Amino acid sequence: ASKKSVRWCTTSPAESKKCAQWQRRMKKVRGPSVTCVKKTSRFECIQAISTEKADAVTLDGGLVYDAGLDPYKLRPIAAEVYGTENQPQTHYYAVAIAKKGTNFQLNQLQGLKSCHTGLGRSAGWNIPMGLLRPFLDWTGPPEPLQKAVAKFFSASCVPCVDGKEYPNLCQLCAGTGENKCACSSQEPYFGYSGAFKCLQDGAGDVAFVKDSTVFESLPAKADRDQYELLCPNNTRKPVDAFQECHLARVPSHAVVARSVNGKEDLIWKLLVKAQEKFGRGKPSAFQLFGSPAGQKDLLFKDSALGLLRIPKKIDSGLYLGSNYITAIRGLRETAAEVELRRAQVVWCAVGSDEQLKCQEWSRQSNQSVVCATASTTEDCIALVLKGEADALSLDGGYIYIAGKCGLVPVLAESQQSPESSGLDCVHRPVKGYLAVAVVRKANDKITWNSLRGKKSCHTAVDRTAGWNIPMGPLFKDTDSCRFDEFFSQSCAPGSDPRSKLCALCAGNEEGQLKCVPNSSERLYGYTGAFRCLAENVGDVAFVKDVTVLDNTDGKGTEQWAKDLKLGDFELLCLNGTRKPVTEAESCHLPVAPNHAVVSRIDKVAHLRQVLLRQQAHFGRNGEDCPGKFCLFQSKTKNLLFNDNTECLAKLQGKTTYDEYLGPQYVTAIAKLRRCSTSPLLEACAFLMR
Repeated sequence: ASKKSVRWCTTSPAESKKCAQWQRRMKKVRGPSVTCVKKTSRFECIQAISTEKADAVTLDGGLVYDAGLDPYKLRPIAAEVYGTENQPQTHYYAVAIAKKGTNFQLNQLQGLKSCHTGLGRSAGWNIPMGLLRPFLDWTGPPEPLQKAVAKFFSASCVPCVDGKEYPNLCQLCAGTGENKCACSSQEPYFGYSGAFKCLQDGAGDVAFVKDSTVFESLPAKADRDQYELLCPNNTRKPVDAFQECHLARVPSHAVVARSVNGKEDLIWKLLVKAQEKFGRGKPSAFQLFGSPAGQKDLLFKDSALGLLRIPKKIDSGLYLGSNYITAIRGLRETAAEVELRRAQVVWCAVGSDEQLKCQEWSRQSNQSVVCATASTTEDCIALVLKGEADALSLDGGYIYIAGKCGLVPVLAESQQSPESSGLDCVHRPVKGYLAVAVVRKANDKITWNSLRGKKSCHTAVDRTAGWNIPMGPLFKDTDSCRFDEFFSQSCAPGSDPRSKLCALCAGNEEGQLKCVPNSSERLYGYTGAFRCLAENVGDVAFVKDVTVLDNTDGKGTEQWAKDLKLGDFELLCLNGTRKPVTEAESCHLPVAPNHAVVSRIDKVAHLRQVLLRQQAHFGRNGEDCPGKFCLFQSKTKNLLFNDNTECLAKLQGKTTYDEYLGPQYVTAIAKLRRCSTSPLLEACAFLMR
C-alpha cells in the first residue's frame, strides 16, 4: 500500500506502463522506491495526492494553479528544464510584437489585425486574451470567447479556429485549399515562426509570440530594429527588452506535492538518482524523458532534459506569477468580478495594528481601498507578487528587494520636515537626506581611501547613513562580510559589547550599559556619531549632512557642542578629495531614500490616482482628515505610513528602483544584501533561471 516509497500518479495506461518499468529499473540500481497509482486525469491525481492516495504528479501551469487553490493546496516541488546543455531554460516570456512606425499601444488594439500561434496555445491565445479581458466586452465562460474576439479584432489568423463559424479569425491565414487555417504546419502562419511571418508579410499589425521568436527569425540585428514590443504600461521597447517588457511569464511544467506531509525530500531523492541513471543522455534502455513511438510525454515531457529543485519559499502563486494568474482569472470570471478587482486597491497591512488602521481606512474609503494582511513585510511583497495584494509602502532596503522581484515605485512619502511646512507637496519632491562622512580638518592622515584601520564613528548598526551606506561601497570590491576587520576601533551601537565595534563608545553618563542602541548611549545616533567625532574620539563619523550644520556654530547641546564652527569640520568625498559641509551636494556618499508605495507596473496608473484622492480627503490638508480618519496619523507608531510625512509625492523621472534608490545606494545595499540573505530574494533570483 503506502510502503516507504513515493507513490507517483498515472493518468493513462500508457503513462501507467512507463511507471511500471520506472519502478522496477529502480530496485535494480537500489535507487529510491517508486510505486504507481493508476488514475484517469491529472485532476483525479490532484485529488489523490491531496488525500494521501498518492504523493506526486507533474502538472502544467494552468493545473499548477488549480492544484494550489484552497481545497487541495499542493505546491511545485520541481521544475522541468528545457533548451540544451549550453542554454537550459525553465521559463519564457509571452510577448506582443508590432512593426516599428505604427504607434498603437497595448490599450489601443481594438479594430486592428492580429496574428496568433494557434487557438488554445499559451503565448498566442490564453495569455494575451486573458489579460486584454477588460477590453473585450465578453459575458463570461458560457459565451464563446471566440465570438468576443471576432468582434474585437477586424481580422486575424488563428490556426485551429472554425472557418465557417468565425470567418475573420481565419481571414488573414495563408494555407491554401483545405489547409487554410489548418491546425498544423500545413497553415504557413501556424505556430511561433508562423504567427511572426504573419506580421512580417504585413498580414497583421500584432503577433502574439514569445521572447525568442524574432531572434530565431531575424538573426540580423539590422532587421530586428524594424520591430518593437508592446509593454503592459502602454509603451514600446526594442525586441531584446522582453525581460522588462512582456505580457506574462510562463514557467516550466512542475512536479507537485502536498504542503503538509508532502514527502518532498523523499520525492526529490528519487528524482535525483533517477536523473543520474536513466536521465537524458544515458545508456539506459528506459529513460525518464522519452516515450515510445505513438505515445508522447509520458510522466514527463519527452523534450525535457532534467528537473530543478524549487526553493521551499515558492508556492504555486509565486511560481506562476501575477500576470499569468490574471490571464487565467480573466478567462473564467465574470465581467463583474474582473471589473471589481481591476478597480479596487488591496493594501497589504503588516501586523495587527496596521491591519486595524487598514480596515478603518477601508470604511472611510467607501471600499475604494481593501485589506490583505501578512506577518512579515516579506510575505506582503510575496502577496503582491502573486497578485493577492496591490500595494505597500516600504523602506529603501525593501524597495530594492521589490525592485529585484519586478516591482516598481508608485508614490514617494515626501517628508513633512517637522515643525510646520507648505502646501503643494504633491508636486514638490523632497530629495531625502544626503549621507556623508564628516572629518575634522585637524586630521590629515585620514581620507576616504585611507580609512582602513582608522577610528570610525557610527550612528547605529544597520542604519541607512550610519552604517549600511558607508559599509556598503566601503566593502563592495572585496567579497568578505567581516565588517569588523576594518577600522581599528569604532563605536557602533548594536554591536557585541566586548568587540572592536563597541570599544570607543561611551555609556550611560559612564557606568551603565555601553554601546546600547539608544539615547541611553552618549555617542549614539546622528548626535553621538557627531559627538564621537567632535570630541576627538573617531577620525570619521557617518550621519546626515544636516547633522554638522545643525549642531555647530555654538548651536549644539551641552559643553561639547558649543564654540565649534562648521568650516571647522569637513566632509569625505568618494572622489578622494574633501571640502566644507556647504558643497555637500558635490561631495557625499549616496542619498538616503524616502519610503515609497510599491506595486506592479500594471497597477501603477490606477493606484496613483486612487492614492491622490485618498489624500484629498484624508491627507494632511484633507477635506475630511481632522473630521474623519487621517491617513498620515497612525496610532502613533508609523502604521501603513510614516507619522510625519507631509504627503505622497509624484515620482518625477525616477520610475524604477534603480532610478529611485540611486546608483550609489543600490550598490551599498547590493553588497550588503548578499551578505545577509533574503529567502524571498533568492526565490526571485531563481524565477529568473
